[PDB]
Amino acid sequence: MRITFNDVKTSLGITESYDIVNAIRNSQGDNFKSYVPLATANNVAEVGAGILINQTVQNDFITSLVDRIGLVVIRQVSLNNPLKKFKKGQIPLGRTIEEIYTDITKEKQYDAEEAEQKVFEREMPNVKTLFHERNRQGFYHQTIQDDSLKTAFVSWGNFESFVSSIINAIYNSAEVDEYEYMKLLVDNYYSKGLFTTVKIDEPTSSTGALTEFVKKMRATARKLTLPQGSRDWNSMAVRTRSYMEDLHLIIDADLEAELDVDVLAKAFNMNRTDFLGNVTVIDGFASTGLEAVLVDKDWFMVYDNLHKMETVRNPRGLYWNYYYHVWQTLSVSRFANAVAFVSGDVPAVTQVIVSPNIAAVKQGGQQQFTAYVRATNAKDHKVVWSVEGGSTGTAITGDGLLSVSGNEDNQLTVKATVDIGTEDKPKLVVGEAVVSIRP
Amino acid sequence: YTDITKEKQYDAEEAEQKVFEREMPNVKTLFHERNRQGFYHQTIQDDSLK
Amino acid sequence: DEPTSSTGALTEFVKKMRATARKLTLPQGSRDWNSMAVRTRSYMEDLHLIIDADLEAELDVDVLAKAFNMNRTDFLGNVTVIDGFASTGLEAVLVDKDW
Amino acid sequence: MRITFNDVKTSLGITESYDIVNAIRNSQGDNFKSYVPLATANNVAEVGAGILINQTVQNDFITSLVDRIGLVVIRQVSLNNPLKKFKKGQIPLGRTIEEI
Repeated sequence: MRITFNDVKTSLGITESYDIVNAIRNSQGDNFKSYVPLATANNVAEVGAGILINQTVQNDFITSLVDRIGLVVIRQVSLNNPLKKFKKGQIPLGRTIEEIYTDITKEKQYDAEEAEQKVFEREMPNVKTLFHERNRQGFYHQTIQDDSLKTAFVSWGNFESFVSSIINAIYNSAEVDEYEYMKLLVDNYYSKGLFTTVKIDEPTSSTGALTEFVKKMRATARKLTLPQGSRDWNSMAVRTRSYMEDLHLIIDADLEAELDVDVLAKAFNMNRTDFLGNVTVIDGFASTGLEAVLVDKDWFMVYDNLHKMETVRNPRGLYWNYYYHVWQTLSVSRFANAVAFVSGDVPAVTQVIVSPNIAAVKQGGQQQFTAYVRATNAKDHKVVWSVEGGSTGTAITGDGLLSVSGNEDNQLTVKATVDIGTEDKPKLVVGEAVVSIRP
Repeated sequence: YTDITKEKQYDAEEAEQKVFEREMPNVKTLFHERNRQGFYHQTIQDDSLK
Repeated sequence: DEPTSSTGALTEFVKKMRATARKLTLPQGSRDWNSMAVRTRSYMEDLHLIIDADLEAELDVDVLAKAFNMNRTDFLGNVTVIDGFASTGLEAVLVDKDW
Repeated sequence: MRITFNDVKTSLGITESYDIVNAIRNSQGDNFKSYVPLATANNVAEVGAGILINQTVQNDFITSLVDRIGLVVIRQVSLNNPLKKFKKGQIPLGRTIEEI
């Protein structure tokens, strides 16, 4: 079989901003006057950018002879992912990971007249759980047809180098895809509205506020590690604590350069104006608003289940097949602190969290729910509660107390909604919880 | 130059009839050619320069 | 905007060059800086920057003789000084040694 | 200055006689019977007499690599005139010979 091409131009997919040969020819004392004395300028400009598809060229002196190629160079590259340090061990058996967290309780006023009748009363501890599963199962497939590949080389060294490059491409692809999956984790988390958003663009004073972003980042990092804890920085609304040595700040190259040229080059004793967490620089995020993300070491929940490679030879077709199987689980923990720095515009409310998300009540019982809205601004918004159970008799008050009718058997859905849009154009942010009924 | 490839998803049922299926690797090439040929010329009249 | 219009523009150009060099030298690689659209990465030792003389003379006087810890606001790669290019808008070119 | 050629066919200056490929295909027990079992007969028939004009060819497996040439042979010949014993000597001076 012969594969041949005809009528191929040197300027195949080139869009010209301007014609350099015409500019040189038509220059009159312009910046192109330096190239006027050059004699073989058109020939250099015609083929100086390289050729995509080559064709046989006859020799200049003798038209019968053809021109040969005198050099062959093989280009090699090796890639790694910089986020591999956030991975955990392996899971050889099982599929699901369970994570449990016990929160804090409230203080009760001291009383003896009341205590004399409720000694054996019980108070349910507050505890939440979430689950992680294996979700990545892929393989990389390539083929090597060495007998058909022999004709493209005249040197065994070049042939072997090309085969080795083909082999290395598989591992390069695996590393690149792993990095992209890890970045997709953060982008998905931001897209689902589970971060706490801090604006780093609006300043508090028009007096040369070129340090507003670094001041905000420093303050946020400082208040992330207050000893008494807080429940404003995690998507499960649990009072937790962070440590300074376990905080990782993933930022952008342009942000790093901006900080370095703006504050570090002009600050005396720059230790008072640097970042606080462990800094890792990447090539930006996918979402519009993200500029930097500050997370905890326990935020990542990435494990690898399988890594293997297997080959098979086709003797009728005279070739080799390589398969590289990778199985992994990629997830994040909602119990860990995570904040995202935004330099654009954001909605008034990002999410609403109902603290009891799973409940089981009897036909005459009651359940109390609490709601936490994540408002970017300082404006306070009210929640409204509803129940989509269906039976008549079950009702929820405005505070968040749900009572269940004595005759009812179906799964109840408790919703708390907040309105942030205008009239006739409503926009709603909803938190939800599920209630089962004991018989 | 040899580039990177794409990833497929695991499917044991579909793997029954394409164990010997082929997948072409991705490579690219370019070519460079001779393009500059010039000369410089100078004359000297030693007898008349004396 | 313009390398020599003002010191703010010069500092913005410095920031842009430093960010571009950092993006070029990243372990995961990229396919946004080569004309064949292939995943590849460069090295800081192999990166070369070509600058005119006026830009250097403005930089070292304006943003280097008044800056404490001046290594945080200087160029990153290897710097070569020439008399300038012929294109209308071309100011600086950052290339790899194998270019 | 780059001399190139386009759309050159392997059958350039060939005045074919009877289309051997069609003869083999329509061979109903004639002398061309022994060529029926041959599998890659068309591939050798199309280029078995050489090619006058060489054009770049991409290999079948990877369509980006180019097929090279692996052998160069230079032909030489020495010719002489057989009627050299019939020549006389040399005439360094003069122009004319007289015979009586």
